[PDB]
Amino acid sequence: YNVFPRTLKWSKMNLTYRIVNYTPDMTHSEVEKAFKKAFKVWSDVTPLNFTRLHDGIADIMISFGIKEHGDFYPFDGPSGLLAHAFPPGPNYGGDAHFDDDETWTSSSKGYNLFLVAAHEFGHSLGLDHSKDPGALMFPIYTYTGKSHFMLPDDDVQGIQSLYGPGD
Amino acid sequence: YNVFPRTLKWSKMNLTYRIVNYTPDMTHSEVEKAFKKAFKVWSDVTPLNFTRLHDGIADIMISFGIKEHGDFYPFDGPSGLLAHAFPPGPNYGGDAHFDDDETWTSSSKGYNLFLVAAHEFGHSLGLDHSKDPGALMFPIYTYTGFMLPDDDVQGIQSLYGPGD
Amino acid sequence: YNVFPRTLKWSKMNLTYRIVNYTPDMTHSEVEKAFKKAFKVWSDVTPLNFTRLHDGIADIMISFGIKEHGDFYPFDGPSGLLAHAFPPGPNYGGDAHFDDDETWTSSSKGYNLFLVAAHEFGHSLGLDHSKDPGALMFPIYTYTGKSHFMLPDDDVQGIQSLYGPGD
Amino acid sequence: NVFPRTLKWSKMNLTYRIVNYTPDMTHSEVEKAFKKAFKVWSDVTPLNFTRLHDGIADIMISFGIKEHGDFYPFDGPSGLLAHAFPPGPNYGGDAHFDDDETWTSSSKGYNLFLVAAHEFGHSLGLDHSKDPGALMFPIYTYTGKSHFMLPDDDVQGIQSLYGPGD
Amino acid sequence: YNVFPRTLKWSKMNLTYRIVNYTPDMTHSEVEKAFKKAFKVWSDVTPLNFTRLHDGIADIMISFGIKEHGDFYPFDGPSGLLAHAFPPGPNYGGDAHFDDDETWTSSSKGYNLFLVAAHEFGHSLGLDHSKDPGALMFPIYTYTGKSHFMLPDDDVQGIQSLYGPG
Amino acid sequence: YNVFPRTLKWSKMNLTYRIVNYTPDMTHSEVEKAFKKAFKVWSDVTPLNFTRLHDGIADIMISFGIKEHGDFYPFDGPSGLLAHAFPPGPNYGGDAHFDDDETWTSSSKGYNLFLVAAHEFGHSLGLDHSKDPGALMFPIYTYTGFMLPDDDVQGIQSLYGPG
Amino acid sequence: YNVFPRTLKWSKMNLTYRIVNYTPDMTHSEVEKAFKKAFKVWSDVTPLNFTRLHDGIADIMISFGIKEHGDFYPFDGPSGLLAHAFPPGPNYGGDAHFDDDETWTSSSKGYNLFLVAAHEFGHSLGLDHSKDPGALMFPIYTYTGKSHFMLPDDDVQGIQSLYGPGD
Amino acid sequence: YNVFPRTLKWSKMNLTYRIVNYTPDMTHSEVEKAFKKAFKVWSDVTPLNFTRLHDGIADIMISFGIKEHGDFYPFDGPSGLLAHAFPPGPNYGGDAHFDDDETWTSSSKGYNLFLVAAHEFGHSLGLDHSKDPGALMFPIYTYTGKSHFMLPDDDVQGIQSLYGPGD
Ligand SMILES: Cn1c(=O)n(Cc2ccc(C(=O)O)cc2)c(=O)c2cc(C#CCc3ccccc3)ccc21
Ligand SMILES: Cn1c(=O)n(Cc2ccc(C(=O)O)cc2)c(=O)c2cc(C#CCc3ccccc3)ccc21
Ligand SMILES: Cn1c(=O)n(Cc2ccc(C(=O)O)cc2)c(=O)c2cc(C#CCc3ccccc3)ccc21
Ligand SMILES: Cn1c(=O)n(Cc2ccc(C(=O)O)cc2)c(=O)c2cc(C#CCc3ccccc3)ccc21
Ligand SMILES: Cn1c(=O)n(Cc2ccc(C(=O)O)cc2)c(=O)c2cc(C#CCc3ccccc3)ccc21
Ligand SMILES: Cn1c(=O)n(Cc2ccc(C(=O)O)cc2)c(=O)c2cc(C#CCc3ccccc3)ccc21
Ligand SMILES: Cn1c(=O)n(Cc2ccc(C(=O)O)cc2)c(=O)c2cc(C#CCc3ccccc3)ccc21
Ligand SMILES: Cn1c(=O)n(Cc2ccc(C(=O)O)cc2)c(=O)c2cc(C#CCc3ccccc3)ccc21
Ligand SMILES: [Ca+2]
Ligand SMILES: [Ca+2]
Ligand SMILES: [Ca+2]
Ligand SMILES: [Ca+2]
Ligand SMILES: [Ca+2]
Ligand SMILES: [Ca+2]
Ligand SMILES: [Ca+2]
Ligand SMILES: [Ca+2]
Ligand SMILES: [Ca+2]
Ligand SMILES: [Ca+2]
Ligand SMILES: [Ca+2]
Ligand SMILES: [Ca+2]
Ligand SMILES: [Ca+2]
Ligand SMILES: [Ca+2]
Ligand SMILES: [Ca+2]
Ligand SMILES: [Ca+2]
Ligand SMILES: [Ca+2]
Ligand SMILES: [Ca+2]
Ligand SMILES: [Ca+2]
Ligand SMILES: [Ca+2]
Ligand SMILES: [Ca+2]
Ligand SMILES: [Ca+2]
Ligand SMILES: [Ca+2]
Ligand SMILES: [Ca+2]
Ligand SMILES: [Zn+2]
Ligand SMILES: [Zn+2]
Ligand SMILES: [Zn+2]
Ligand SMILES: [Zn+2]
Ligand SMILES: [Zn+2]
Ligand SMILES: [Zn+2]
Ligand SMILES: [Zn+2]
Ligand SMILES: [Zn+2]
Ligand SMILES: [Zn+2]
Ligand SMILES: [Zn+2]
Ligand SMILES: [Zn+2]
Ligand SMILES: [Zn+2]
Ligand SMILES: [Zn+2]
Ligand SMILES: [Zn+2]
Ligand SMILES: [Zn+2]
Ligand SMILES: [Zn+2]
Repeated sequence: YNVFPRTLKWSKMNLTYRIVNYTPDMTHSEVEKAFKKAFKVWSDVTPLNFTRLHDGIADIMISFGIKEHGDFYPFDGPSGLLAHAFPPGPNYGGDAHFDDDETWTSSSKGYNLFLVAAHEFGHSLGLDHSKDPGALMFPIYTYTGKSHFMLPDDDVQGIQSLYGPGD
Repeated sequence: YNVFPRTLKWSKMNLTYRIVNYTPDMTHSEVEKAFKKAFKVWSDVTPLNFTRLHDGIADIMISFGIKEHGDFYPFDGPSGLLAHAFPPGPNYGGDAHFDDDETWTSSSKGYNLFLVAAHEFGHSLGLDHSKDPGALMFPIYTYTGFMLPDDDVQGIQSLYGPGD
Repeated sequence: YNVFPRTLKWSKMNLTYRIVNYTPDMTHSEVEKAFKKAFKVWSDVTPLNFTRLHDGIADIMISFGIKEHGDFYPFDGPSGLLAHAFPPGPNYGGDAHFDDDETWTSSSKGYNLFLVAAHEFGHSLGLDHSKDPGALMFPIYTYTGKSHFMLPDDDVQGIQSLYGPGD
Repeated sequence: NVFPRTLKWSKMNLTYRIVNYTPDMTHSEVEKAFKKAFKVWSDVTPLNFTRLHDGIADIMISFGIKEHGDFYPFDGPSGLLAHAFPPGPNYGGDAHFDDDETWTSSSKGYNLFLVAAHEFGHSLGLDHSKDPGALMFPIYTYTGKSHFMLPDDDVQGIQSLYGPGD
Repeated sequence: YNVFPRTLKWSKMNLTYRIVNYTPDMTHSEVEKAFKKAFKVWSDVTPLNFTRLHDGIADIMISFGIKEHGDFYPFDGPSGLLAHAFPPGPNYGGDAHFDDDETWTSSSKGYNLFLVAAHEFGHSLGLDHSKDPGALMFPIYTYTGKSHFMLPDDDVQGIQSLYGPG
Repeated sequence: YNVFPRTLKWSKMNLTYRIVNYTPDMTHSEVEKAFKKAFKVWSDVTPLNFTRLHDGIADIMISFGIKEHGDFYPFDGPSGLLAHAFPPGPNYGGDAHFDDDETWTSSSKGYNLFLVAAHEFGHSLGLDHSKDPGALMFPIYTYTGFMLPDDDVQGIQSLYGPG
Repeated sequence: YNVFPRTLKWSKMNLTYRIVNYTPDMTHSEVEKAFKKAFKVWSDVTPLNFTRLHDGIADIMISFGIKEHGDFYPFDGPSGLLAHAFPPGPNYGGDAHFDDDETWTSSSKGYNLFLVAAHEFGHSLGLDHSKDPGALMFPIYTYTGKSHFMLPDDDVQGIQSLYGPGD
Repeated sequence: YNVFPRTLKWSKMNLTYRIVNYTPDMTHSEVEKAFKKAFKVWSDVTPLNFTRLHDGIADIMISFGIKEHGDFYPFDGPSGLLAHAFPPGPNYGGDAHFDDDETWTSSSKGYNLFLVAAHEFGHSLGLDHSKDPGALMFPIYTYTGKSHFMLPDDDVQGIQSLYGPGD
């Protein structure tokens, strides 16, 4: 027998991801680097392992799009909704979608891709929004100035309550 | 921080269902008898109860569709995915959809609607797949030569209790 | 790491079979009778039970075909290979295929369908060949001799090891 | 006399045959790649691999694109790179490589030696590993050559089946 | 004259419980599930019902501890005493303590927490030890079986002789 | 006065067993198969039923040891004493120990594991040695090139019935 | 021969600790992280080395309890007495008990476990209460906003007066 | 004439071992490999020489056992005591016993057999516990990530102070 899992989490540590397409706003390299760092934010404090896929179906499918892009959450043009991700689960579960009507950056201009990605992947991995205004999983985008990124305590605690700490 | 809390069991015991539409492959009466028996399997071995609504919103919405049918988990034509249901909860929770690109029957021909329904309803109530090859809740369809397998009676008595 | 775990035993006792199509050389009735007896031989010494389905998928799917007939284990025309069956488990598991470039009979002519099916069905259940020249499971086809079929002791003990004895 | 309990070879002496060759490498590069990939497994087991030039070998190696004679057609550049069948008769043990890939002796495209050593793990009865550092992990990763030492998880796996070498 | 009253059986069918602290051996949810299940064993066959408090004094206070842990009934390290519970009644009465020098599990390893907790709650509810070797209330821990816990007949009868049937 | 309790039979027909450790002489699979076979011998002619536990205390704990190995019934090195088991009952009751100074095999060589474990499990279930030279429960090991002899079928059915 | 040491202090630098049980109020990881940090405070300014045991008897046995928990210092329900620890020595010496009628947190709410454990581990190591209101060893709890934690000078001086500086 | 030696040490460089029995937890090969590696740790820095016996009485008799297993040191189920070894001498001297209520592994899961074995064979050769927390002979198990095994200097000195350096 088997009752459904008790919280939306991944029942495995090895996850894969795939950059289906790219934004016109940043170089391919910049985008790969942002996504890589965004995943490292979570793998650094957990036993989670992220392997990149070039083709095929990955657990976490990453795509850029505008307006209607193949689900019940169409984007809205510049500003407003920036991106979204589905919680752990089959098919669409874990997938992260980015509104390519935003201006995506590696800087303080427009919206920082690394930042929104890191936040969205919190969702992909089982985290909902935080009520702590300093948390990465706080609902509203904040850029606090480019520095060494250290995952806030609240987010470390949240992801650790699901997957444990890293070795 | 917050997680997503989960519904793993219907918080209540007077569950409702609605057959939204019907397959070409069987009469209305044949389909209704199949769904009724699929619910009887589970409600015999639990305190759960199932009431059918003809109109309106019910806990368990049953429907027949092909391909993309409004949930972004599309079906795939004949063979392959046979059906799917959603775990317990609000809205889409509990709903069961059958691929109407299969031939549904009351026998060994095509796929047996009672059998697949009985299985999908397992999901609707809190159950996931079983590792035991003889379980109704096994991932793979097999029509054997109906008493609910002991593995499934465990599965479901472990969420709702024996009843009575 | 992982291997492939195997099934060398139908985990259940109420097995189904289906005769998908028929040979030109015998009547439907003679064919069904040949298959019945081939199953009776195994189910007389074990707790195994066999049920015939007329449509749908059965554990043991029985079919007649020639040359490349849909598995990539093609047949070879008259003589040589006579039939084949797959070991227990899923899908193609348990299925038995007979070369219809053979002449199937219920006598000593051509190849006796009961005999070859009986031998094939051992595979479907969990037996490989023996080196006992008298056994039913023995690579080469020989038509004896005896004119009432009694299952040879090798095969009797062979299958009783996997499934247990009659009653 | 029941069926074996794992898909494994019931004999240590195995033969293989390179049926055809890729355009991307010289015959010698390919021979050396396959030779090395077998040597990965024979160095830690009592298994012995003997090349056949023609005829039927236990492990039949071929390059193809799209439909090539089984139920697993290749898909063009990228995606599926190759596959092998577990031990057994006929197609059992056979390894197929998608020649819509760019096969290399290097870090460019896909390394033939590396993919082959992975597929030959399957030909010998190993399924996928869940250790990200193992040869049998499902996803291709080239880590920079370097002397190849078979990761501990793949050593354990293959020896669980065939025992250690002399 | 006067005796000590009671009747070490609850005079009230509605009981509360509190998990005071947690063992290192299992996750919070596993512990909560194991105790939930152990209560349900008893509340399925009686008019008893159990409600969980997160704070305060409850009827059945549940804790893990080792050695001297506050009742002058010290635990003894690995093996031996696994846990104890006090007969029904105020204060220490009805409380269940679990020896955290045992390994607690939701399987056959160490000691199954649910299984011991079910036995212990039997004491909490008024049952002493049974001479029926097959009963939950038999003094000696034995892990069958037998998957899918159906309360043995002796314990069904035993508890119902105090509280009656459901 | 009081005596002690009866070591007659497992008051429950459903029993558990654990293979605590393994002999060098055979593989894990070969050993599991031998014990599975040895339990099947008895469970086919009774309503007894056997479940394998991979951890914890099981009714029948099975181990390989040599010389003195924790019960004060030490083994003797090669040959002679081959193994022993304890009459039904709690703790050590039902347990079977095998002398790992013997060579264990799935053949005529050394000592056939299945055959010795079938005999020992007969003790785990309440049978003593038989005076019937052809029985499994005869004291003296003999490998005769498997249907459970009549004397042992009667023996175990006179405790647990035919099932 | 030997005299009893002049201060209740450990005669070795390698000390072990065991977390006997856990609070309901925080995840296992949060509790481990808090004790580990609390010990790090003292090990960072001394040659003290703290080793975690999972079972058996450690020098510093840590448990959560309520009211009577097996010594002459029963707790008192919520608030009031939060925790206590024994000075160095055999048996109960070095042990730290925490009152589980408190609400233990990894934040500014309730009582911060790391903060209280660090103070109590000071007692475990031979420090008594300080008269310096800015000292961790000041008797009265005070939380001063999640910063990088720097052990105050008084506490540094107190523990060094016993064990000296490390490396 | 002769006096008993001044430490528990082997008065010969040729030592034999026998693996009496095996854990369910690992393959026969994984266990033999783990004990071989364990002995190499010590032979690599000494003149000591290790020969495996398959049958008979060896100097170092190795077994897996649970609870009472034939000496005055019964094991205690999962965790706690992992294994013990006797110091050099006749009979039980040098023998290593492993608690088979542990989960023995060839990785970082449960307890690593090679690691516990190497520690325990230190005892078998005449080392007691170190006070160095980074030493193999430190009393408490610690797995420091999988890397090439290089015996700490404290242990090299201990074993060399008994047997000298390998020539
Ligand atoms: C720790 N931390 C930082 O160091 N920095 C600076 C920073 C460092 C490095 C880079 C870079 O490598 O490009 C960029 C920015 C943040 O900006 C920040 C931001 C949030 C948030 C939120 C809320 C939210 C974000 C996104 C979407 C929705 C909500 C949480 C923590 C931090
Ligand atoms: C106990 N049992 C049976 O008696 N029969 C025969 C049977 C009896 C009565 C009717 C009828 O009233 O029309 C039909 C068929 C099954 O076929 C069967 C099948 C499975 C399964 C599974 C796995 C799975 C099923 C469906 C979907 C996915 C997976 C479990 C138990 C049984
Ligand atoms: C016991 N037995 C017989 O009594 N007879 C006579 C016989 C009796 C009854 C009928 C009938 O009812 O139609 C036919 C033939 C055999 O011929 C025979 C033959 C083999 C074989 C083999 C080897 C092999 C290899 C490959 C395929 C099939 C068989 C094994 C046993 C026996
Ligand atoms: C030990 N090891 C290495 O040293 N190197 C470097 C390396 C050495 C020598 C050559 C050469 O002679 O040409 C090339 C590369 C690897 O790249 C590697 C890679 C994997 C894998 C996997 C997973 C997977 C591979 C292929 C297909 C699918 C999955 C496991 C172990 C190692
Ligand atoms: C009916 N029953 C079982 O099905 N099983 C198996 C079992 C099923 C399900 C779970 C689970 O879901 O976690 C666990 C175990 C028992 O083990 C058992 C055990 C005792 C006893 C006693 C004596 C004693 C003494 C002291 C403490 C505990 C028990 C009575 C009845 C049963
Ligand atoms: C019926 N039976 C046999 O068929 N065979 C042959 C045999 C068949 C199959 C296998 C196998 O599957 O590996 C092995 C051996 C015996 O050897 C035998 C032996 C005893 C005895 C005793 C006395 C004693 C044995 C052990 C320990 C103490 C005393 C009783 C009955 C039988
Ligand atoms: C240096 N220091 C701080 O930086 N902070 C802030 C702080 C930093 C990090 C965390 C954290 O990681 O969660 C929390 C709080 C303190 O609050 C503090 C508090 C006391 C005290 C006392 C007195 C007493 C405490 C406890 C019990 C009894 C008495 C001494 C020093 C400090
Ligand atoms: C040098 N060294 C390491 O490199 N590694 C890593 C390591 C390398 C290779 C393998 C492997 O092949 O499986 C495993 C682990 C250790 O873990 C370690 C551990 C201790 C200790 C202690 C204390 C104690 C151990 C065992 C029992 C009791 C006490 C001392 C030194 C080292
Ligand atoms: Ca996905
Ligand atoms: Ca937008
Ligand atoms: Ca854009
Ligand atoms: Ca619904
Ligand atoms: Ca379909
Ligand atoms: Ca249809
Ligand atoms: Ca089939
Ligand atoms: Ca032919
Ligand atoms: Ca024909
Ligand atoms: Ca082949
Ligand atoms: Ca491809
Ligand atoms: Ca190519
Ligand atoms: Ca109470
Ligand atoms: Ca105890
Ligand atoms: Ca514990
Ligand atoms: Ca026992
Ligand atoms: Ca002997
Ligand atoms: Ca032996
Ligand atoms: Ca208090
Ligand atoms: Ca202490
Ligand atoms: Ca608390
Ligand atoms: Ca232990
Ligand atoms: Ca010795
Ligand atoms: Ca073990
Ligand atoms: Zn979207
Ligand atoms: Zn968000
Ligand atoms: Zn649908
Ligand atoms: Zn399903
Ligand atoms: Zn075929
Ligand atoms: Zn055949
Ligand atoms: Zn192919
Ligand atoms: Zn692969
Ligand atoms: Zn107590
Ligand atoms: Zn009790
Ligand atoms: Zn013994
Ligand atoms: Zn005997
Ligand atoms: Zn205290
Ligand atoms: Zn204080
Ligand atoms: Zn010992
Ligand atoms: Zn030690």
